[PDB]
Amino acid sequence: DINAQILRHENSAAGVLSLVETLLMLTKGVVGVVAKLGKVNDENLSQILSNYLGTRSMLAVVCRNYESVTALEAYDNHGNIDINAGLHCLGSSIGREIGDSFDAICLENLRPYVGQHIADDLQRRLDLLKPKLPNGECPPGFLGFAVNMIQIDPAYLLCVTSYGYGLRETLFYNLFSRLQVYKTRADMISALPCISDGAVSLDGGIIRKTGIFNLGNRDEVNVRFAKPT
Amino acid sequence: NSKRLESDLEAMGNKIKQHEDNLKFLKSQKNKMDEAIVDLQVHMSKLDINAQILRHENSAAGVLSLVETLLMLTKGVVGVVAKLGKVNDENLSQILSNYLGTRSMLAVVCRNYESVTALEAYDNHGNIDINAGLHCLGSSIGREIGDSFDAICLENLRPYVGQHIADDLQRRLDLLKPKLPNGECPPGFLGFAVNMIQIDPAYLLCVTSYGYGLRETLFYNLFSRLQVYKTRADMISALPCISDGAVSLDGGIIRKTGIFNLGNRDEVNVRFAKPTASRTMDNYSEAEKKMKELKWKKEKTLEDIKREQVLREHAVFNFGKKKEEFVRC
Amino acid sequence: NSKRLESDLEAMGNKIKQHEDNLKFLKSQKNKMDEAIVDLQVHMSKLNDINAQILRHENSAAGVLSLVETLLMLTKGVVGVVAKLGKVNDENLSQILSNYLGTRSMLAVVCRNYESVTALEAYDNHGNIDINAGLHCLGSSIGREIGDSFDAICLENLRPYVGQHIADDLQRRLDLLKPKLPNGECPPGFLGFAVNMIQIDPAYLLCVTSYGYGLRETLFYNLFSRLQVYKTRADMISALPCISDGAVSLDGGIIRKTGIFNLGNRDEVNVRFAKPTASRTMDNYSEAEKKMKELKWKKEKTLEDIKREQVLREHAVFNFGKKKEEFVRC
Amino acid sequence: DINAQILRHENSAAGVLSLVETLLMLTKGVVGVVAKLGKVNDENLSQILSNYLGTRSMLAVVCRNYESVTALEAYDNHGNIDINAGLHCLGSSIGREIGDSFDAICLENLRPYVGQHIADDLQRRLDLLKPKLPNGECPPGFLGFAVNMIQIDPAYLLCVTSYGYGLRETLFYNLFSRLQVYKTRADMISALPCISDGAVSLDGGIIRKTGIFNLGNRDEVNVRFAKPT
Amino acid sequence: ADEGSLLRRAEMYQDYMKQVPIPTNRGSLIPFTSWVGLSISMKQLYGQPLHYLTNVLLQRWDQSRFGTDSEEQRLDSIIHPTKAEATIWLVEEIHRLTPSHLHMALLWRSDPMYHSFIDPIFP
Amino acid sequence: ADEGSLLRRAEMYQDYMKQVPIPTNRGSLIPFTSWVGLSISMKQLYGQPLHYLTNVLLQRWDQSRFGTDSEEQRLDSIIHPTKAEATIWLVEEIHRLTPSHLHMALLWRSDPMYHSFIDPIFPEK
Repeated sequence: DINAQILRHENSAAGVLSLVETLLMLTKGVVGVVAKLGKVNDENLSQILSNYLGTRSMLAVVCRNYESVTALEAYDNHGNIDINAGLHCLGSSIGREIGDSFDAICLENLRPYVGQHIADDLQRRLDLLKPKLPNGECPPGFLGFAVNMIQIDPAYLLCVTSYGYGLRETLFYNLFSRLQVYKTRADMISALPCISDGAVSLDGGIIRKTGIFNLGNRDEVNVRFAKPT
Repeated sequence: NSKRLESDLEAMGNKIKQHEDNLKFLKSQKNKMDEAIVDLQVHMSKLDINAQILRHENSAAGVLSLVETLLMLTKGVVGVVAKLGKVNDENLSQILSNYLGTRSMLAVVCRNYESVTALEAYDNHGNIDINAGLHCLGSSIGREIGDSFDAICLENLRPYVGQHIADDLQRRLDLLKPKLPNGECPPGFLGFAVNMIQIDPAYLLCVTSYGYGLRETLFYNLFSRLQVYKTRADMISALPCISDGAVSLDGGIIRKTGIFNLGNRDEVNVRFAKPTASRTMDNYSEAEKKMKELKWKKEKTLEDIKREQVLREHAVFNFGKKKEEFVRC
Repeated sequence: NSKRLESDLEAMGNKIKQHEDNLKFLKSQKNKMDEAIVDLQVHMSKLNDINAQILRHENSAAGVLSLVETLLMLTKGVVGVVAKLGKVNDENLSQILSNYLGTRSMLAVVCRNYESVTALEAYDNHGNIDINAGLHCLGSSIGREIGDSFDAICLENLRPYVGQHIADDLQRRLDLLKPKLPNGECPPGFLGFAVNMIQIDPAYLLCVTSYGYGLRETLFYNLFSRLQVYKTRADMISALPCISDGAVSLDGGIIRKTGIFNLGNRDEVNVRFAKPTASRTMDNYSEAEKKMKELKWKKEKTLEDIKREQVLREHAVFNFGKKKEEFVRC
Repeated sequence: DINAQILRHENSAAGVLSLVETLLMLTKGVVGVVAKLGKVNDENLSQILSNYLGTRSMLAVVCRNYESVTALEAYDNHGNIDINAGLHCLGSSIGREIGDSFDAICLENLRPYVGQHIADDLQRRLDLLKPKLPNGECPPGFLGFAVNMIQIDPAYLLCVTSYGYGLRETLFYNLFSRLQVYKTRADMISALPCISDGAVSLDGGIIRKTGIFNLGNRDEVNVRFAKPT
Repeated sequence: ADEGSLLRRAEMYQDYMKQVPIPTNRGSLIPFTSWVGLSISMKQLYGQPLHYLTNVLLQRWDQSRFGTDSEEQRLDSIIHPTKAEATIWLVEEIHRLTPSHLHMALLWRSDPMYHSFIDPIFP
Repeated sequence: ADEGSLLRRAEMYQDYMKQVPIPTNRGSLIPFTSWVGLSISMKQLYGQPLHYLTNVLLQRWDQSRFGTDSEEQRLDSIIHPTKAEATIWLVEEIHRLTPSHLHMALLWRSDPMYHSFIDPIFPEK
């Protein structure tokens, strides 16, 4: 169960909102937690996308406008985050506190993916350009783009922000910004000139940027995307 | 018909003698470069952060720092990101380290991608063997590497595709300052973060094979066009001006335009070093960067020799086949 | 979304207002150009043989135009004659350049645009010259008729010299890479290129063509394409592999192409480039004329940018009206 | 008859060589006169190509090497062309003198056209690029290139110069250097952007260069190319 | 006074050359001697100006051939004119869509009499 | 002593670049962000250098986009990559066949450290 995985990280704020959801305008403005919003069909691909995003952006709260961000936190003249903020008073009243910094995404100020879509497919998958080698078709290990891997709740496909953009155009585009998913580490290295932003190998390591290579014993992230039901 | 063929191989022999003369000229130039670097090398020979690396015992940067306190692996590695950059004040160093995070802060950085391939080994299962280079070295001297660590290669980094400030020392990048819709600048703006790092002058130029600096390759790909704002309310007040990233000198940071961080700031114990106030070390480092520039130009003249060698070999093969064709006719 | 379209319509309103502000900006700068050119007109108003050799060629059209200059829109379109525009210091080298050009290219008429070329002649259905043409009507109205095939040059269609210039000097003379021996040096009898020898009238140094090109860059570069002047004949044959298209000896014979040589009794040409008379007062007046022509060229370019911005404003008007109608209909 | 047309221009040297041919090493080195070497099928096209070249390049003597050029003329220290030159002594001995300058072409120093030929056609016609309008095929009045109009003597197709080049590659390329032949004056003006060097209209006027327009009452040249027999 | 004026001129000209569409049919074959000869011909077969950056680049490509005796080598023998028109249309599309007006305002601040590369023609 | 070395180096380099063929199969799609990123990825797929003048031109194109807020537009979306890859191949063919080494030696004399643009990639093997 995914809510237990949220509640394991007791120093987070996502566990605080999950404890609210089990039992103000904070939970009215907040759309929710990133790991709640995305669903992945299999297990391994969900694990590696979670290892790509990390446990800090995976447990990010997602709210609509910046007024909700000002609702979540309150600053005095000292510049310190006192107890009198929103989720700090809420956690002090209910239970566990928040000692870790956590991520607050606002969907209004994000950069929408103002590019064409696939016409006939459900979930409004992105019409993004696929790379090709000099000889022929696609690179040999090319499984596809990771922003189109996410299986989403059909309530959130339209009019989530004020301009009528979806949630794949705003949230998951700005988390998974055009990164390839490859089957083999060797197929990821052999197609290194064609990858623009990032690449994720379906067995092992990943790369965030062009020159930056992540390698070594694979650090795991406890939170994963849910199964689709 | 025969006279133009005779003039053809006559001119072809003239060209191959021209090739040989050009080879001899470039060997002369390489030997002059050798004499200059031997003279400057005997001129040179005539004349705490490590605890913070070693607190991360599981990290590979602590492994390399411990082995440096005691192969081809530690020759290809240029170093560790925490030991390359230097910041004057303490607060800004703490905040930039909090911005980068402890995985990219402890990143090993090497020149060529073959040095990346030498650090690890992978089998058909894809699991990280102990037979990997850093894992063999760490297990042979002690603790193992269970944390995932970062490996930057300086060749595959996309260099800043832009100008510098010409007269200024340390090659501070000029970027376009953020602009209001009004004619003024935002008030909290002190500078971009990538210009804030003061760098060892040995690493200012010729680090890359193309002669790129290290502020161009490493720190621009880490600190890519982000601002450093004095107070928090300056950073919120100048939100439409910011493009890639923003950092407040008081408190919190933001990674993208809409992504906001808030909450208790998790600190990063690994920091940038403070600079050294000595002056004779600066004179030795200027001698070092002069040596590095001379070594880079020597490498480029060696590559130019290689180009001309390819030309003369193809010209010799063409001359032999043309002589055979004319004698057969 | 209706709110997105309403914000976009307000943005298009801001766009059309900044277009009309740009119009007012350019109209003000055009009025400034008009003020400056009228000031230079009143200052220039305050500051205020080859003809016989032209008239000897009675059958040719250059004599027709010179006789009219002694006594319509044709004289508006035609810049002049090639012999009038060039001036060469010494008598000998003037005669040798005239012998190189010949009496057809020397007596050519030069005019600005191609419609000025079509204004000179009128053709029938059969294609023969009918007297209803302008020069034929006007020459038959005044006197002699044009039996000689004469030459017409339009400055706009000429291929400009796609090369650099000499920076530090007046007369804008053309730097070209001097000829070189296969090993040694430059050839010894080399006296210079011939396109640099012609001293241009300083009225015609800048802003004659609509692009702003000079007259040396367009006319005399096309008549004298990269030919060298050599002092003696034996020096000229001695520099045979070094020469480009043309070559001329300052004593005798001239050659046209790389293999073609001329020899035999030299046929002279009656018309000649004049010797320039360096008077400082007329030099100052022609300097003012050069300033006039440069000002008028910049005024024409600002007027073209005004036409450009009017086109943009009308496209913005049509798009704003169509979008607002679609929004009201929505 | 073409020899009468050569002999009309009594002040020439081509009439002098024709008078020799009717009755030294000069006539051994000289290949001959340009109007003798070229033949044109019809009359009008021959007349307009003759008007293009002019009566000075039409009556040009053509010799092989520059030693023949030094054989034709002799210069003293005065720099004047005295009687003691080759054709001047020859004309003074035989008859008429030479008071006009005439053109002496040497085939060794000319610039050969190093371009692909048409494979199957006789006379070794040049493989030259034909212009095309933005819509489709060739310009509407395009009759073709004037260097390929010349019908030549089959003795002179090969090994005329020392390198084995023909005579179309050397002489007629350097006289007719890629100029179009158009049927109508209006079809010549309407295809003015496509013409590179020159253009010749089959009814009337011609242009030598791009900006230079020849017009007026058409000055005729008495010499023409011969008929092919 | 010159700075804002040149910046405004650069913005207006870049707006117009952004507005102009690349033409539909490109099947043509112009014989040509130099690059500027092909551009002057191709501004006449098509009723469209070229960009400032395109005219400046073609003049520099033309000056880049001077010196060594390949000037007497005719250029369309080296480059098939379909390829040369393809280069000039693709380079003009790049100079129409992408560039900023700040870079171009700097380039115009470098030299006066910069109108020798702006074409008078307009569709 | 300077200018003779510059001229002879420029002549040798120009001869080497005229020697290099342009490849047959050029059908590929490289998603790219800047011009220099396309050039680097295309040097890595096709084991061939680019010219000096090509790399100068691509850097000046890439600097021309700074300024106006068009960096936020991904250049992949403005120009289709097959189009821009065709532009860079044809401009490379222009800079390989056409140029004289005298002008290029003049440009090398105008600024030192001209090896930043010359590629160490050899088409051999």
